Amino acid sequence: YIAFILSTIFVIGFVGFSSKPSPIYGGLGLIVSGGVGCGIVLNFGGSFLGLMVFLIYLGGMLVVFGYTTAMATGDWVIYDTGDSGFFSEEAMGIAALYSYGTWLVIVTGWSLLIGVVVIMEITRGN
Amino acid sequence: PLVYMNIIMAFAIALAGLLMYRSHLMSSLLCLEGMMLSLFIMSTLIILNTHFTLANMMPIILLVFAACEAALGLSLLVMVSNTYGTDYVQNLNLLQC
Amino acid sequence: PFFDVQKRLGLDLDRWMTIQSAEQPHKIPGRCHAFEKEWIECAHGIGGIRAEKECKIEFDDFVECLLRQKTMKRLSAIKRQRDKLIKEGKYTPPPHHLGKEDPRP
Amino acid sequence: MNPIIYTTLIMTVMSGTMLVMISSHWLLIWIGFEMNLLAMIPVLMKNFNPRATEAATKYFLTQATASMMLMMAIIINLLYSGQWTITKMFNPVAMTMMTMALAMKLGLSPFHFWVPEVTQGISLQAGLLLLTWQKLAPLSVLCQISQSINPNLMLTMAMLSILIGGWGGLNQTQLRKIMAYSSIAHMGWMTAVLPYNTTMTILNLLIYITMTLAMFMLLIHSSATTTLSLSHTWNKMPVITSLMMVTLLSMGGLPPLSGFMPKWMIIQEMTKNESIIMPTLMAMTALLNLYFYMRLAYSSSLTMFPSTNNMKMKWQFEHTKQMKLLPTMIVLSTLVLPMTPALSSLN
Amino acid sequence: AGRIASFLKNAWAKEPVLVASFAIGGLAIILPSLSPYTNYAIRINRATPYNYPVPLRDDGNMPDVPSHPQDPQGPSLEWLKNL
Amino acid sequence: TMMSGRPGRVPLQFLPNEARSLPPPKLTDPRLVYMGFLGYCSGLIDNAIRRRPVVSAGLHRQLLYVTSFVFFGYYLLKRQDYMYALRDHDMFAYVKSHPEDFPEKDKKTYGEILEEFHPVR
Amino acid sequence: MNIMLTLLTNVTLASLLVLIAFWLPQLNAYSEKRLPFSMKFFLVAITFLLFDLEIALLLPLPWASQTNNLKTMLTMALFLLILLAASLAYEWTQKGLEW
Amino acid sequence: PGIVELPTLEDLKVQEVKVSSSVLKAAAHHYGAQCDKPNKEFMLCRWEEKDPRRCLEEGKLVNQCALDFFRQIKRHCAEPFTEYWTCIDYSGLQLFRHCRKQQAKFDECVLDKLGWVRPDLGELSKVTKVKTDRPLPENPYHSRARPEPNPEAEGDLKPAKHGSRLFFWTM
Ligand SMILES: CCCCCCCCCCCCCCCCCC(=O)OC[C@H](COP(=O)([O-])OCC(O)COP(=O)([O-])OC[C@@H](COC(=O)CCCCCCCCCCCCCCCCC)OC(=O)CCCCCCCCCCCCCCCCC)OC(=O)CCCCCCCCCCCCCCCCC
Ligand SMILES: CCCCCCCCCCCCCCCCC[C@@H](O)O[C@H](CO[C@H](O)CCCCCCCCCCCCCCC)COP(=O)(O)OCC[N+](C)(C)C
Ligand SMILES: CCCCCCCCCCCCCCCCC[C@@H](O)O[C@H](CO[C@H](O)CCCCCCCCCCCCCCC)COP(=O)(O)OCC[N+](C)(C)C
Ligand SMILES: CCCCCCCC/C=C\CCCCCCCC(=O)O[C@H](COC(=O)CCCCCCC/C=C/CCCCCCCC)COP(=O)(O)OCCN
Repeated sequence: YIAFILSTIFVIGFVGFSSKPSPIYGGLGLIVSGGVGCGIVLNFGGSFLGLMVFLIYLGGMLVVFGYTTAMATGDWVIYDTGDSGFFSEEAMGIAALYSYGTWLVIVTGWSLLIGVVVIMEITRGN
Repeated sequence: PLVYMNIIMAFAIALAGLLMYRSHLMSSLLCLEGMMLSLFIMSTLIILNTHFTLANMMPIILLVFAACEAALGLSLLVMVSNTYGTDYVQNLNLLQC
Repeated sequence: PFFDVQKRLGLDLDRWMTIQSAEQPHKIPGRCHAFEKEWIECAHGIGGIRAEKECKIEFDDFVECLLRQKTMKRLSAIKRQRDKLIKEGKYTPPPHHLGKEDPRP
Repeated sequence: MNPIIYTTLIMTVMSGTMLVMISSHWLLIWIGFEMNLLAMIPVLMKNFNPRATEAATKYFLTQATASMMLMMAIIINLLYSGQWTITKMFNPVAMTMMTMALAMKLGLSPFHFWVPEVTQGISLQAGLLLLTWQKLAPLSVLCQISQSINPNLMLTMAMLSILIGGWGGLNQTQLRKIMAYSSIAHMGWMTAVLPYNTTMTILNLLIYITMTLAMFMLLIHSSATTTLSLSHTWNKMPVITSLMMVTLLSMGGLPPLSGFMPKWMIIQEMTKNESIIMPTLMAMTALLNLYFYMRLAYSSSLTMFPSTNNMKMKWQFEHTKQMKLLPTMIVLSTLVLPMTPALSSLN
Repeated sequence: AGRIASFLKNAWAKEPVLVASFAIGGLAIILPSLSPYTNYAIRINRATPYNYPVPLRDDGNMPDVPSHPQDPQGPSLEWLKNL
Repeated sequence: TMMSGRPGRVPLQFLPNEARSLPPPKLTDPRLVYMGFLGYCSGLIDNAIRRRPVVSAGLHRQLLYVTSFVFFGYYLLKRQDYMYALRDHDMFAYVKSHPEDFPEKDKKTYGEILEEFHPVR
Repeated sequence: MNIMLTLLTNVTLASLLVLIAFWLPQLNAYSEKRLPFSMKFFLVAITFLLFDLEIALLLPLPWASQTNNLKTMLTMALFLLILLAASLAYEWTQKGLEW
Repeated sequence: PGIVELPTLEDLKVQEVKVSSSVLKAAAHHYGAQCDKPNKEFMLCRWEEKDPRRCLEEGKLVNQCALDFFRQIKRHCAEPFTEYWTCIDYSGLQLFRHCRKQQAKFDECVLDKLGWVRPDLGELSKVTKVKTDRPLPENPYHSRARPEPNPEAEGDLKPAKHGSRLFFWTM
């Protein structure tokens, strides 16, 4: 029940940072929770998505959160049976974004450009 | 099963913590981000278990949009602080019902 | 409300990603491809009300494939009965289930 | 901001709404809501002051929480059925979560608290946009999944919205808060008929949007945000006050004006489903909205309040910018009752 | 033509990094549509067998379908070897 | 009724082809005249707000107001008539195809019906 | 489980070495005697976040090049990079990269 | 509902091919060239019936064909094959390109003994055709009867009787 143990820890870290003590410490709790969740995804078989959590989430977004704060004051049964061939299905589905998800790429890129513009306009001040 | 339940429970705990609002709007943003992380884990597990290949883009997409929202929220927080010198929630009482 | 621009123009903006059984890359099947295909073919062209009433068998099988609640319940019952029997002392596992078996390629 | 940037942001808001309206995939609907929220924040904050910033952060927090629960409902629905299409909801817990998320997006009671504060904080143009355009996407989503809504929860929230709007409007001297409470009551009227007929919902939405556009444009023309400031308009442009009085009478549901068409139709539809008590209570409660509309009409055009000396200078000047479609909005919000059977166009 | 040449000459001085960036980006945009080897890359991607080739049931009406891998019917990869 | 999911419906068609089998509304339709009256009222209100002589300020503007209202009203009337025709068509087809839900009532005569009498006293 | 053991060993050695470093010189006896909140740094952090999101979008490119739809994939990758360059240009032109 | 039918353990007895992955990889090309027919029959049956229990005989046949192939290799080309698969077994990726020399020897030997020609590039991935006497299954999905569609009313449109019939409106 390794997966279950990870899940219990995940919930404990969530309870820890959800009490909202000293937002720096809440950020540390959320960092620990994100690490445990990435471990859950990695142990499941989603290597790329777990590493995406670990890189994007932890190293960009929580890093920016901590920077802004610093400026201020049962298992194993439901699994498959066969194999995936000579590739990983998760990588194929993720790479299908450029061949199948043209609409998704268009809307996401437009949203990100609009987000840059919006951030600049909001922080302008005056 | 149990794993799914824990992930949902984490989402409910994060939502409750967001709705508590002791102080420190930064804590509200942290609760929102925890909710999104729970959603990411849950959707990834569902998509991987059922071998929905084309749905593997969906978590990434979610993450990206959520982080964009996070940036937006952070900007708002900063502006509020630049008006009051603190991110205290009780300072946002100029507008009332 | 819903303006079916895709159906009017034949665009396919997001329909490619709506179901498991719709043209996956490298022809990789979903775990419940057959159940979903059967349920969709049962319910097609009939409407939501009649589909809910008349295609309940296919949807039940699809949900069983998706979540495997009945299978896990049956396995749990068998395992619990085995544990009770071994605690009492009347059943013993064979060498196949104790790691003493002969594996095959 | 720069006019090019403002136009781009407005187009992004409309494009997010249209993406919600045209997509058949739950993820694309969520993306449309996200795009709309992202582009909406600068529009509220266009005139920079602490009140506008506070309103923007309140709106952001509310909409972000609603979008998070919407994603959770989508994921639960996918878990219990490998479906991404917007159809029957397949799960009661997921459907309750979706209904609550859309209710907070719309501002229905008990999630109504943010609407008056956000409307008071922002300017009149931002309030116009927020109270007219920002209702299309959640209502369209609710219309698409109407056959799965639990009628008890929907009717409870609708009746609560009507009561809360009626009671909260009685206490207001600020015009923007009056508009916010009126919007809450009209949202309750719109959502009380979703379980039975979505055409009635759309008709009510169209009539309400026309009336709200007319009233907001009249308030912009006579640049008033309080009752006493509006009481000075008769001494500069009495025609504006008379038009506003007729529009306010229409907004109160008085026949033979246009605002009577929705309630009438909705009542009829509800009676066709053996529902008698609820439409009766709904009309009784709309009497409160009519009362505070009448109070505004008393202070605005039916009596003459004292003026000031410096008003004389204002007599020598004319409005430089004239809003097109204002006369059309007034006529459409006052005199379309004889054309009621046109609703079969499935508006 | 003089103004554009003057602008290019003034940009090559005091701003060479941006000139190189725009040149490389434009070349990357334009060249793939003119190269003849992009079709070869598509063909190479097509000829990579990731899945098992499921045989077809013979009914005596498929002369183009080989009955053995060594049969001359079917697609060939001599062009790939010659590349 | 909810004819949104009606089979064979083009997603964004204002007037289908089968709508052309119905008589068009007359140009002297009372509803068309009311639409023109609405346009005239819009023109008068436009004159009044802009502080111009209400009756005789812009004749071209008032004419455009009336013409636009009449144009849109004509097309709206066509669509409304078509929708009501579809409703009636479906009702009659359904009644025809389900005879056991709509039985012919055995006609009775008031001379053989016993109705209670209540005196007014 | 090999990666788990490797991480455990690394963390254990780091903790042991730091603890002995912090406790070895603590056995002998000795004497034993704001506001500013720069906007520019916040802007740099936010620009990093948005550019990192666009990198997260661009990451699956090594696998995207085997699809048989090479023209569509190339078009979409160039679209993503062009919009990233446009974001940089917009931040540059509106004085968002100054100190 | 229902009982899952499973074949007896006796039905699953067959002389197993007891060689490791390196030996199989060394002889994979000749094995595909020589044993194509039973393998393609088995794979067509497997993809058509969609049931493991309906394809057991073809599996025993492919096992027998592989055994015959390996017996021929053993009786004719033992030592060059041994060197070739030792080559292949050394590598952590089992690459073909490291010691082509040994491969050549093996190829030469078989070309002298069995007249076997190694299939070229792009040949083992061809989609071939199979001539089988096994009848085509008619309901491999075990589907039930599809519910009948809706009546699909059709006819000529007539104007609505007395118009909209909404309250007091005469049109
Ligand atoms: C079943 C219903 C049947 C009838 C339908 C009724 C509605 C129809 C019309 C709807 C609206 C369209 C026209 C109104 C535009 C407003 C313009 C205006 O104010 O009038 C000025 C203007 C005269 O003034 P002016 O010297 O030009 O310039 C003065 C400035 O305009 C400004 O002058 P000022 O600033 O010096 O004076 C200020 C004054 C100015 O304030 C106003 O007068 C504003 C007007 C009220 C707002 C309009 C509401 C919008 C429509 C809703 C209608 C509700 C009907 C529902 C029933 C409820 C009844 C309330 O405001 C005040 O004194 C404040 C005190 C407020 C008193 C209480 C307010 C009650 C308002 C309710 C009125 C409802 C009926 C109005 C009838 C028409 C009124 C002109 O009036 C006119 O002469 C035009 C009226 C129509 C022209 C008819 C010509 C056609 C004849 C050709 C031949 C006959 C045709 C037959 C063909 C066959 C023959 C061969
Ligand atoms: C029709 C109305 C046109 C004008 C109105 C435009 C409305 C707003 C703009 C948004 C519309 C987007 C149009 C593109 C829709 C995507 C689908 C279409 O393009 O087909 C794709 C073809 O891809 C095209 O090459 C995409 C090119 C479009 C991107 C270039 C410009 C995009 C700008 C859009 C607006 C965003 C902001 C503006 C920036 C300047 C799919 O390729 P295909 O391989 O067959 O099918 C995939 C499935 N397979 C794998 C099974 C085969
Ligand atoms: C105050 C009264 C309301 C005024 C409304 C604004 C008036 C100006 C708008 C100009 C006309 C807009 C119509 C757009 C042109 C083509 C529309 C066509 O492509 O779409 C059709 C749809 O056409 C429109 O629905 C009809 C709009 C007509 C509105 C008139 C009804 C008003 C109620 C009666 C009051 C009298 C008003 C008369 C004076 C204007 C097909 O719809 P469909 O994609 O298949 O289904 C989606 C809608 N569902 C989900 C509800 C079924
Ligand atoms: C069409 C292809 C597009 C795709 C490729 C893009 C790749 C990445 C490049 C874009 C990144 C962002 C660029 C942002 C542009 C900002 C320009 C700017 O404002 O800079 C000016 C300075 O630069 C300028 O003058 C404006 C641009 C000058 C022209 C640049 C090149 C234009 C095109 C030249 C190449 C054309 C094609 C080459 C063909 C050659 C033959 C192969 C101000 O600089 P300061 O920091 O303020 O310092 C000034 C005080 N010391």
